[PDB]
Amino acid sequence: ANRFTANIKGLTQASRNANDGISIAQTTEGALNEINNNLQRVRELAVQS
Amino acid sequence: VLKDNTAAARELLVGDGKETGITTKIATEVKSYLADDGIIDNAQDNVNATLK
Repeated sequence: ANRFTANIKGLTQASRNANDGISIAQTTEGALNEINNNLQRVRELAVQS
Repeated sequence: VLKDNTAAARELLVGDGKETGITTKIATEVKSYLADDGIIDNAQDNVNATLK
């Protein structure tokens, strides 16, 4: 029972760790969305040029 | 002006009709704007890509 309890708590913590990873990945993705939109505007300007 | 200097004013508005005439130039640049792959269509394509 001691061993099982330790594993249970560890896995529980790992759950929120994975959630944190999700959060950071999403934020990075949003930033990259902004970068991509700006680069699309650059493409517009190049097509003009 | 029409009564008196009609030919003169014609030379201004139209002129040769090839590289002269206010209407001539206006037609040239409006055609450039409206031409395929023109500025308008380029902007619209950009917007469509953003929608995608």
